[PDB]
Amino acid sequence: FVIRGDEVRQIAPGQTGNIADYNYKLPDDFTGCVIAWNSNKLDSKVSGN
Amino acid sequence: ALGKLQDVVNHNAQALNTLVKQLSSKFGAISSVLNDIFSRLDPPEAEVQ
Repeated sequence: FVIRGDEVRQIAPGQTGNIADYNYKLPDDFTGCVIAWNSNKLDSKVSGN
Repeated sequence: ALGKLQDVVNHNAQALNTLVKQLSSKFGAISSVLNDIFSRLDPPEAEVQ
């Protein structure tokens, strides 16, 4: 998926906030990896996406 | 005269009191209340506590 830069820290077990609570929740005993990289060159519109 | 019989009761009562008193110790943690630890902190280090 695609999220904002400030909210990337909400993608972690036990976290709380707008994204973690209402959009995407991770289990407490989660195992795996999360990869996030900036994509300002592909998902940005001057008019606005 | 009856110190021999009194000592058993005193020893047992004091040992039980010590066991009860041991319950209210932080024991190296931030707080000695389990549910306070749960409510005040995220699961990651709440598990350590």
